[PDB]
Amino acid sequence: MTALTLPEDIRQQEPSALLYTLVSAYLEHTAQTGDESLSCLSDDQHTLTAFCYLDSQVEEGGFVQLIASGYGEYIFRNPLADSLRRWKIKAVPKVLDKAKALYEQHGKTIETLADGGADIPSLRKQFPEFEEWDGAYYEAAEQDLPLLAEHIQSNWETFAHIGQA
Amino acid sequence: ALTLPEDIRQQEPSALLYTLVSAYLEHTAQTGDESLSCLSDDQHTLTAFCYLDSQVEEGGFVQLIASGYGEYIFRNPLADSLRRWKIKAVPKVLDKAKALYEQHGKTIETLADGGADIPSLRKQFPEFEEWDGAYYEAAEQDLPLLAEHIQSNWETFAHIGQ
Repeated sequence: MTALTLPEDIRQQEPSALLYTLVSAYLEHTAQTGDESLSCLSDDQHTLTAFCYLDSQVEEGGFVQLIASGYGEYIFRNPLADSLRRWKIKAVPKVLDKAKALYEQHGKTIETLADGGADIPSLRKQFPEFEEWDGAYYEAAEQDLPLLAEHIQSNWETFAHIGQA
Repeated sequence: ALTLPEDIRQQEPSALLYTLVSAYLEHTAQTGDESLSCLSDDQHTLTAFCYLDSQVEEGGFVQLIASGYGEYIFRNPLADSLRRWKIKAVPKVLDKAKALYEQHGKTIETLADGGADIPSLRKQFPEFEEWDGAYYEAAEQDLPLLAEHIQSNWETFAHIGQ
């Protein structure tokens, strides 16, 4: 009956779990409806979704995985960093601007090599310039995921439903 | 893993593709598998073709680009995988559209980021109109070819891990 399938105890979850549970419920819903464009999500829900993809990819395999897998023109766009800054979340945006610059220099090569069968862990050693930024991301993330959680808890109706804000 | 209608294999070619990919995505949403690690290369080919088709049908190549799909769709694995399956018309459109993305994509994306609406951008970049129309013609033939390949290999496509 609701669009979103959320556990009873969702509001008690820690910041990373809360983000992933919400984004996962958004994506479950959009898969079920065929809404590939994510048209049912608000701008704020798109900010969460993008931050979650950022997080998952960098934690799994660095900015190099993010790039090689094809996320670069989704993540390295102003709406994500501008929306986080509006919520007074600044550290991850700073890291994104730094990483974007490296993406402009090396992204085409990373992607080309990936297309030809270079494995991502190997590419992460070939492009060690991103390591600094991977690490900066991990540092900025514990703080900024808690800020994000505070923002979500302050605006619960916006985030925990479709079509209410 | 996958929730499919009982009569899935009686669907017409676009509905089949969309229903399969939706089931993949429902599964991965439920498990948190955002990297789509559970999908085979062949299921990744279906998923990418689906996203190509949805974005182009909704709003042209310009929408595909504006929304951020360019480094997912304009990559060799999609086109190469299709050509292994003897599906050639969509790959040819992809390669032509990729060259236009390399020319115009940065501008389309920047303008979108600044608030330009996607229908307006599609008028601002009419270079893509030829290729939107070439994709609609290529996909009419190639989505049937894809459906015949999926029906020839059903268990590959209708399950995880097989």
